[PDB]
Amino acid sequence: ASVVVLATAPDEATAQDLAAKVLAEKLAAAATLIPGATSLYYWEGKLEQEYVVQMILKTTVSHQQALLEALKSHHPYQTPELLVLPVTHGDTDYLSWLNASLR
Amino acid sequence: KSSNTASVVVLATAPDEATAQDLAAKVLAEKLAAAATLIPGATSLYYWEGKLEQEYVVQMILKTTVSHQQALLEALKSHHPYQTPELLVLPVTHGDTDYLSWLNASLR
Amino acid sequence: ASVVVLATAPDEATAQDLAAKVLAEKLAAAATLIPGATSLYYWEGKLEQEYVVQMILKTTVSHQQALLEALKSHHPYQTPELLVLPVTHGDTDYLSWLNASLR
Repeated sequence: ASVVVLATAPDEATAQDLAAKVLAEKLAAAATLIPGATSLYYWEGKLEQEYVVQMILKTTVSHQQALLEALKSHHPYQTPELLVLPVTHGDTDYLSWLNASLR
Repeated sequence: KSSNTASVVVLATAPDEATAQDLAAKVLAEKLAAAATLIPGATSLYYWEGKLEQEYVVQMILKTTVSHQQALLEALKSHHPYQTPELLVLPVTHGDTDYLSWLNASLR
Repeated sequence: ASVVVLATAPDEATAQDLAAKVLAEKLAAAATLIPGATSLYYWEGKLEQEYVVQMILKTTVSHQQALLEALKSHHPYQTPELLVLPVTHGDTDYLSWLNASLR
């Protein structure tokens, strides 16, 4: 089964580095980067807003744990946003390519 | 961590950054979501009475838990200027445990 | 029930064309186009990076197959990134409208 992983990085340099690392290690098949986003959350009763690059990574269930572990390790921040969403269907050729890319 | 409620992602669109900021700030302050990502500069296409509408929107990605999702959807609906707001819940099947713990802690 | 389809297109014109076609055919209710993204993946041992428009289309489980096939047919690429994610819940009026809009 395939999955989508949502992760954020603090800047473009970091997003590139993260993607390059996990792609080289064959922990993900592909990564989409979307710069120019904003993340909002509370920290110690204050509304914080930070620039982020949204990442959308594609991998398989077999690799999801290892991918999260690698992203967490290489990410500069302590507790980065790392979430896995299930893929229930898709283009047969794409999903095969995704799986083959991690062999 | 046994005390964590399962997490979900909510995809919501807002018509502009003004509204996106307002929606996010309100639901975060009301502890109905833990975090929101805003992605401006998007376009939404859809038909309305035979017309292909093309509107500029902000894509929001909100994080919350399954126990809070309904209250979040209702708050977003109330605060959203539009009558038929695009608000969708996606399941999170796995995540980093520390992040999920923080997500839960933020709502409690 | 409802689903979202995550699809990428190589440019705005193509994303607009794809969305316009599947909306006219009532295979999707709506499409969000997010420009200013890139996609990273390995090809022939080399890290590639290409500009993409990220699409998020909304449809029902009843139409997802026809939607994937239509997107595949109209997409310029041989192996297009087309992925389906499940929607568990959503705005009641929105979901009603989504269902009503389809063929």
